[PDB]
Amino acid sequence: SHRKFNAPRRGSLGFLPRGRSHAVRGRVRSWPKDDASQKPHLCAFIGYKAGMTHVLRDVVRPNSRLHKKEACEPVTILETPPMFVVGIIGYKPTVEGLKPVTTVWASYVNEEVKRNYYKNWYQSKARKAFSCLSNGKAAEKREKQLEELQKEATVIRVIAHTQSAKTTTRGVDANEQGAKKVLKGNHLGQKKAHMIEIQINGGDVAAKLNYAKSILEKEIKVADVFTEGEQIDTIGVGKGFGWEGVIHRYGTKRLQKKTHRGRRKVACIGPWNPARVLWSVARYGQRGCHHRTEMNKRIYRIGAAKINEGGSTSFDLTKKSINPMGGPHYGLVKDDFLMIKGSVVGTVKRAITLRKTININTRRIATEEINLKWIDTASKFGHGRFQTKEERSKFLGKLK
Amino acid sequence: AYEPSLRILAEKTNVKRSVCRKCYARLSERAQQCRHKQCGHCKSIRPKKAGK
Amino acid sequence: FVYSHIKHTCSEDGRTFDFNGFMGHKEHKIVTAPEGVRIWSNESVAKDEINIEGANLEDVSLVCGQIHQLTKIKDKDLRKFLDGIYVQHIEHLKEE
Amino acid sequence: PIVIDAKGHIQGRLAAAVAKQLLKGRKVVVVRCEEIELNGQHKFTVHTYERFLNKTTNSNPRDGPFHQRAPHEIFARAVRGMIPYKTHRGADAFANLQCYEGIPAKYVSYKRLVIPHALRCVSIHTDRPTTKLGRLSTTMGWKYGNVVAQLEEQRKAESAKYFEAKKAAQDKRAAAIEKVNKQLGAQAVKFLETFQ
RNA sequence: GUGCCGAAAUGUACUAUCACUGAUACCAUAAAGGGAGUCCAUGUAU
RNA sequence: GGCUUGUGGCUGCUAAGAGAUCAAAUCAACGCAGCUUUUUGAUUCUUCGAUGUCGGCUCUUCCUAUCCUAGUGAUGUACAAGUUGCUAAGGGUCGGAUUGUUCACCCGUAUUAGGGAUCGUGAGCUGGGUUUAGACCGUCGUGAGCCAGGUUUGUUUUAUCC
RNA sequence: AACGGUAUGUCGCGCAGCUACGCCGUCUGGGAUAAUGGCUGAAAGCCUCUUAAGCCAGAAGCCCAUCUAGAAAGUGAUGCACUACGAAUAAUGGUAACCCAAUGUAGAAGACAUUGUGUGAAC
Repeated sequence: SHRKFNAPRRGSLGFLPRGRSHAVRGRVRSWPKDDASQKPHLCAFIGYKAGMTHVLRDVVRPNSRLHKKEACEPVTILETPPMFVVGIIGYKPTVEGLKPVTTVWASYVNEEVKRNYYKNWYQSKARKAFSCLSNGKAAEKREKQLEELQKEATVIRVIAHTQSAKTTTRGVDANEQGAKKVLKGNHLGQKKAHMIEIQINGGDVAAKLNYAKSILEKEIKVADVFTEGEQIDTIGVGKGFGWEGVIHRYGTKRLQKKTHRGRRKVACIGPWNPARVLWSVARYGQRGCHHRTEMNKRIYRIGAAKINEGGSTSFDLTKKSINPMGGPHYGLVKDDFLMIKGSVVGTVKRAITLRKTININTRRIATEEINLKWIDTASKFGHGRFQTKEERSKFLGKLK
Repeated sequence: AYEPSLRILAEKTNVKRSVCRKCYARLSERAQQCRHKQCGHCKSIRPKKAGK
Repeated sequence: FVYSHIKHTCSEDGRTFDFNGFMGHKEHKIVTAPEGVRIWSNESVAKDEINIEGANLEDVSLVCGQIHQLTKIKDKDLRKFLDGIYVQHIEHLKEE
Repeated sequence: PIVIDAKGHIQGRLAAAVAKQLLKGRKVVVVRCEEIELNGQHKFTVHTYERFLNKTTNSNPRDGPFHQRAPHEIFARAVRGMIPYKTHRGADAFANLQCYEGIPAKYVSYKRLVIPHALRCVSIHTDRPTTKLGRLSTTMGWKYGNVVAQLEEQRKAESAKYFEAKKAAQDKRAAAIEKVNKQLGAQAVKFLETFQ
């Protein structure tokens, strides 16, 4: 043909434009269609990406070559602290789209939520936001608005934010009433909370306003949203790399070595007519920091965090904590966690929003037996010889 | 063995039909025209052949 | 059911109908009727047979045509491999 | 400010009437843009729109003609062709238009005119097929077609309760007007009704 | 030339037409050859 | 590049027979009517105060007159492998030996189509070929010199403007 | 000697970082069509997928579902701040932001993100 040879297209056309996303967390596009009936049951939940190990699973697949054999599998580990419900929204259906019918708020609001409505907290003397404390306006107002949500709004979503949690300053010894208290940050830094909104897929609408009002001003944990064996979609922003050449960005073949003005380029931008560069053509620009979803990530185990028996499995009868000895770029993980199979989008420290998958697998890998023999807790700097500190003294008890 | 009587049901639909010789398309065994617009409802039709 | 040698299994309660093992394939083919048109079989007296009946001729005879088109074999000559579910009679339910 | 119940009408026939009276310098809402109905079978109307989807700018789609799938901006595009919209007089005139799928809560109160020579009875023959704009849009991907029908039901219930009250007013008005005919006279009643 | 863009009858009277189709000289292309599509129609037989 | 389509390519109408028998499963003469601008001609409208001329390398998009994949009908369709018609251009269509090659031709594999975009693409490359000045051979010419006859050495500039 | 310079030193091993020759995901059902196959059924007392009305089944194709960007589509929720039926048409001042100071979850410059009395930075 005219091309002179046939070879697939370089790079996907559906993930344009390849530019930066300014979202700090995974913005959810579309929630699963409500089954209707059943129970409302929350869907999405935020977890921070803590790090990564591998695990030695023992496999049970009938009619395959790995029947009753061991299989090493990489595992990301998202830390998930239990997050706090605050608000509640309706959404009326209209000809234009879904449009909102007012948010109700809780009785008080924690000052982690007040951070969101300032860029300069440290300057602010008044710090007056959410002054819904006045008794006459707030109490009367909610029962008016909660009536309007029964009338109009079909879809109902629950506003909720991450617990930054509280502490005592420096050398004051903690657990004492005279001491002034203050917000501890995350493993990142931040005290300002990640507010989301979470669709409740429970039938009747009216039924939802029992559940979403029962859940209001109470912390949610992970164990009553997801369950072990669930396929989960991980939504987040990927890993920023700045500007990039045409060769590395789109994965093209670089030119001959003999080229004047260098070879790290696509040679023909285009033909004479049309007299114009096309959108389709590969080109120099941003790489990474792209918002992405990824489908069908299994969760192997769910955590809790003095016994510290979470790291260890049924076998061995030795208790090992999940954090690898020495902790890189993160923190210990003294919270609920999720051993997700394989990769998850974004760097360490990033807020990933999890989500239940939109439609169901029929693949047998989806409904497999999980059974972990044994997990790595060696250090990542760089080659790790000892799984635990306990091993150390026994292996080399006398030092200096 | 097939059952002798029960050929006559199956051979009505499959075997005993007429066919165009431009469309190649299936028709009822007594038929003058071709239903399809392409080929201009060509009016030439043969019976379907008896291979063994 | 017109066949030779591989035998055809069926399953029905009232409004619906199922396939297995036609021309040797394990896959199940299922047909759903409209409302007010009863599919039923009984293998004592009828033996390798299905009964469709109902009020409206448009909805009844649709289903008998719709059942027929599930059984069509491809990449094989239908003159030799003649096999399926063919319409035998077109009688009344209770002739008075 | 006119309002037009555009159920029953033809797309181009209404648009030719509407686009002329925009240029005369008059504000004109139309409503029920989805129940405007084109000539042709459903097959034929879809194939016309599938040709329109192909028409994109090759260098890049973003500068390409936009393909509005909602009935209220399919009709607005058909009117925009018939006005000199690039000029200042046309752009002022085109801003005065309004289309709505389902008559909204603003314009329920207004009296709704129906321009008679653009009706599909008068312009198409009998025994030739026609399709709605809503039917076509849903096929072409409009996702709010289902939502509009729900809204119509709620409205047309409330429009029925208006008329049952409005009967009761006008019936006792006629019984009141029965009395006043005797008070004026026998010959005065003739002058009002017949004109002498 | 007279639906609207576009100034001027979607004029009156009378016949044809369903086709992802047709639409005004020079002019911006289409033929040989087919059709129980529809309307009009010539000669015969029953 | 344009107009034109002889030539090249592709397709109808008709059948005189091949096809055991039998014109129309599949081929198709002698004829007749078209389409195409992917061949080469014909012409001289544009460009001689210059649109950088062949092939390969690299990347994009488009057309269908479809080889494969999706779905269907015919048969000289038992099975399998085939021959053939229709809808379909979303995806796929390749590693090498010699040759400057386009093309061709062999070895090998996952079964295997052909085209367009200034014969896409030189301020993107390369410069093997073609086409200067050096030089050699062969035929021709008294000679200077000549030769779609062969061979070898031979400079590929500029973006910072819209 | 120790500990260093110079030959942009040579060889050996080498966290971090990036990277592939490594590792994980690519699930999944609609709607209307193109060819074509059917049902009922006239025209044509028979017969016909419609060459008529009506109905069904139907492509890796087209449009949805999913995923990427997104209100100069100059929009919206929440916090603070200054004049009328309906249906058919072979019918009824003081806040606030930004500078500035770090940091990195990131970066050519801008921007984005986080903190700014707190183990934030330096040790």
